[PDB]
Amino acid sequence: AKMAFTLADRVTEEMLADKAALVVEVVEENYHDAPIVGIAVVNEHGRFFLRPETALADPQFVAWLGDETKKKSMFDSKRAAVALKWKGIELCGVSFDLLLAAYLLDPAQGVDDVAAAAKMKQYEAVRPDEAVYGKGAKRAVPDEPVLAEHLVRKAAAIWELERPFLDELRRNEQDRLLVELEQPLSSILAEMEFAGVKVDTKRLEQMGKELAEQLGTVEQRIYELAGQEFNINSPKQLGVILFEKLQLPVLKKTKTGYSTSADVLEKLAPYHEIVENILHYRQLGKLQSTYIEGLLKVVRPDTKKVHTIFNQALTQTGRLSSTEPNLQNIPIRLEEGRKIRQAFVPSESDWLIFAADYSQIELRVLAHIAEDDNLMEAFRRDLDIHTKTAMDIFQVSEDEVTPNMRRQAKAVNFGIVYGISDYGLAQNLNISRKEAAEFIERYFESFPGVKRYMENIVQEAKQKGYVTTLLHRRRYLPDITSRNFNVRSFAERMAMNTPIQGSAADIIKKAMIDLNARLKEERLQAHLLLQVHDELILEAPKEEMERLCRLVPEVMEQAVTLRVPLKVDYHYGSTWYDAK
DNA sequence: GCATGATGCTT
DNA sequence: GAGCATCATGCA
Ligand SMILES: OC[C@H]1O[C@@](CO)(O[C@H]2O[C@H](CO)[C@@H](O)[C@H](O)[C@H]2O)[C@@H](O)[C@@H]1O
Ligand SMILES: OC[C@H]1O[C@@](CO)(O[C@H]2O[C@H](CO)[C@@H](O)[C@H](O)[C@H]2O)[C@@H](O)[C@@H]1O
Ligand SMILES: OC[C@H]1O[C@@](CO)(O[C@H]2O[C@H](CO)[C@@H](O)[C@H](O)[C@H]2O)[C@@H](O)[C@@H]1O
Ligand SMILES: [Mg+2]
Repeated sequence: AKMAFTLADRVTEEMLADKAALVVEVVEENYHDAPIVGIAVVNEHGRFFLRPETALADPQFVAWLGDETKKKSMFDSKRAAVALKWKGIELCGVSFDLLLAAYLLDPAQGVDDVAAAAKMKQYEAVRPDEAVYGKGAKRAVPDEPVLAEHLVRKAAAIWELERPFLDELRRNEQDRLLVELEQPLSSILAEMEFAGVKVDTKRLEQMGKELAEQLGTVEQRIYELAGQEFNINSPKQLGVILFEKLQLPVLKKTKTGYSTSADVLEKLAPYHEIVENILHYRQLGKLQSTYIEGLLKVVRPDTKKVHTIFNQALTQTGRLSSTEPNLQNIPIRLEEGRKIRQAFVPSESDWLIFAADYSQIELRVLAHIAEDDNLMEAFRRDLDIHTKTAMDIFQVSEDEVTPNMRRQAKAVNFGIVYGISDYGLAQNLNISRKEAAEFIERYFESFPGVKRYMENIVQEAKQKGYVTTLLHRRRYLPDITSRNFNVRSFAERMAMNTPIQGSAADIIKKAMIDLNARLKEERLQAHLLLQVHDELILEAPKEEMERLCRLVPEVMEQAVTLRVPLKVDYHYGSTWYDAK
């Protein structure tokens, strides 16, 4: 039942047709400077397997890869593009990416290989990658015969599935979303990842040493106050010290045992001096283990750069994620952790970091979609939205809004931006679910348009089976009809929140595409380095800062036209820390 | 070795 | 709330 193909010893003309399904296999999860283990090509002339050493050395094949007029259909083209970039080879003409197509059709399926995408259309003549390569320590590239058949079968699947996937995308009015947004963005992400971000390793190592000293000191104080040594990082061992030896009250429990989360510890601080030290230990340990040690582990020793990998096909909101290292959660709230950003520097001499972020894009999107008169007017006046929200829900003038009032209004807005439940709000504000509900009710009284939107979108999700974003991204919500309160409730919150978060995701993605086109037209050397949800980070010659101050915000603010203005703040400096 | 729980960082 | 990590702990 095997599939016929040619195990080529050399590249031939028929292998270079103007349309083909192409597989450039990179098995390592992190594809940066990784091996390409095999190549498969499927076109009108047949199916072929090529050894990388020969194909990638062949002038004709390389030229074919870089020829934009020679169209290729692939799965996870970014992976191939980046691996090739590390080899000095350009990949152009990718007209269809099955990974992104499957992702847009249904992001909940978690499609991570050709077999999974193929199963969506009842095509199963291809094996899952895990079945071929294995997992974990058992992972390995199989003998050529097995490897070759697998790559050819993946190419064959891509060749066959392009049409049915494009047809459904078209039916969903998502064809442009794929071809004009996600695929072009994939190439931009490839460039960003390959460029990488330069790291001041000496700085990190310095901080690391200072942290180690501070950790040792606090660690000893903890054992001193506890009257014995124990594993502080062990909730079980810590729980015994706090709730048994010291008799602190148990305010919250977890499946396993006593909760020792920061939230719980804060409340116990008044009872014993050991508590504040545990909190301080947790903070220092977080910075040391996750950030300092974590970053140093993935920095390339030769260039001192980190090359993250953006997962463009994971979230059901349409936002991008980042891994190895995750550069979307570097500390900023507290000054101590914020200092870590001083370690991210420009990659060239006399260059600077330029960062631009949307100001409240989620709430502005909500104002637009819900057509709430009060919210739209607030943004048209460029009001401090948290202060404004406080004025309305607490019924007071601007000068009557106290700091605590603004903080709680901000939390209410935070809940709307991330679609948290009333229990979530209650927990965040440390108040009763009942009081949190009253805040929500007060908010809806002040923003009736938002209330109407929330009611209507849940109804629409139920009727159609999914909700959509500004650029037609879709999220199916089968749990919307569940008779299990918690399950149904979460689905309703996602129905309300996905159009907001998802539309904001669509906007910044388009902004990235528009920005790169503008940078090219303007002949600027400036280039994108990172995307952190509502923020874009670039680096460029110091001589280009003034031009970027006008160009970047303009492009970002004009990415789309909403019923309210889009506002972008920006700053630049010698390090990411200073770009604020 | 590897799965899962508790924890905490960002937006 | 999600996605990404950590370390500890159990088992396997
Ligand atoms: O290449 C990224 C792309 O690959 C998938 C699998 O198809 O994820 C793999 O690579 C990621 C980055 O190294 C890992 O986080 C993930 O664990 C691994 O399976 C897609 O999800 C992703 O879009
Ligand atoms: O020195 C390591 C040894 O100490 C214990 C406590 O007896 O844990 C300490 O060190 C760990 C690694 O530095 C921390 O994770 C932990 O929080 C700290 O108390 C033992 O578990 C370990 O064998
Ligand atoms: O009381 C109506 C109000 O309830 C919500 C949940 O807060 O939805 C419930 O009632 C709907 C009937 O109109 C059902 O479709 C839905 O499944 C049920 O949870 C709100 O959406 C609605 O405004
Ligand atoms: Mg912002």
